[PDB]
Amino acid sequence: STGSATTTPIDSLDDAYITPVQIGTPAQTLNLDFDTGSSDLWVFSSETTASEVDGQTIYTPSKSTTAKLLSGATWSISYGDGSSSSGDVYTDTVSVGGLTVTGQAVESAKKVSSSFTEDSTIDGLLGLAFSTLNTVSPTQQKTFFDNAKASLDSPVFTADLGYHAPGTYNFGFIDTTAYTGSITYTAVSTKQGFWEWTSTGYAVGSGTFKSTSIDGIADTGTTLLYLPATVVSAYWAQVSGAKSSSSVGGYVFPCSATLPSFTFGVGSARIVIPGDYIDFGPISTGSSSCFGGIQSSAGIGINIFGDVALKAAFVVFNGATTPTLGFASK
Repeated sequence: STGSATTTPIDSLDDAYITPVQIGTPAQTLNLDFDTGSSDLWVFSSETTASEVDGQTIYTPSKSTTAKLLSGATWSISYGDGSSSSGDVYTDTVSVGGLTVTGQAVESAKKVSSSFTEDSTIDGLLGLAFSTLNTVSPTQQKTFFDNAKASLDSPVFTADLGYHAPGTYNFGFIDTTAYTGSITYTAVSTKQGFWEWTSTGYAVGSGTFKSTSIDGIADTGTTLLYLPATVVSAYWAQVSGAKSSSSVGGYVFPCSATLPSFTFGVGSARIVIPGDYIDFGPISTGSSSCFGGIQSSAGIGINIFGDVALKAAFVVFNGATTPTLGFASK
C-alpha cells in the first residue's frame, strides 16, 4: 500500500505545516502537524477542557463507531518549545492520503498548553519519530508509520515541504519526479529516538565549504534551523547589522537586508537553503527588525534540522531494519 497527502503552511511564514488526517468512522478530518521529532498522535477532542479550545477542529470518539477506549492508558508530552498536552487514549481507524491503519492509538487531549490553544490552525500532532519516544502509559503505543510499515510497498516515508507553498508527505514509495539529481543517503542513530544523523559541514553564501561533523535531527515539527553557535555566528556575520538579541531570543537582522544562502552537507552532496528561506519577518508587527531562521542550538542540547533546512530538500525517512535518511535537491 501507499499514501500521499498534501501538507500546507499554516501562515505566510511557514511556521508549521498541516496535513489532513481522517480519524474514525465516519471519518472526522483533522489537520495535524506531522512531526518527525516526536512519536505521539494526539488531537484536540470533545474531552479537551473547553476554555483551551479556540477554533480547532475536535475529534469526538463517541461519534466514531470504530473508536475504543484504551483502558487505563494516559499520555503527557512536553515539547522543545515549552508547549505541552496530556489526556487519555482511544484506538481508531486513521487514514493519511489513502493509507489506512486500523487500531491506531489516537491520544485525546484533556489539557493543552496556551500555545496550542492560541493556534487555531493545528488540530493536533502526528508523530513520526521512533516509537520508543511514545509517551502512552502504562503500555507504550506505536506511531502511524510504525503501524503501517509492514503493509507499505517500501518501508519509507518522504517529506517534501514547500517554501511559502504546499508540499507533500508520501508513505510507501519514492516519487522520482519530485527531486533533481540523486538522493544521498546517510546513517541514522536511533539511540535517542530521533532521526539523528551527521551533516558533513556547511557554507555561507558563495563561501568555501567547511568540512565539519554536525550531529543533529531531521525534525519536521520544528520551524527553524538550530546549529552550533560557531556556525550560526559565521552565518550572521555576513549580514550587515545582524545581532543576537537576548531580549528577542535570538538573531535578528535589518528587514532591508538581502540574506545569503546557507549550504549543508549530506555526505559528499550539498543542500542549498536560499537566503529568503531564512527570513522570518518582523519581530513584531511593523518592526524593521526581522527574525532569523538560523539560530543557535546552544542550550537546546541538540542540533535541529527543522523546516528551514528540510524544505530545501526532498527527504527520505527510510524505516528499513537499519534506518537511514536520504536528501535530494529539488
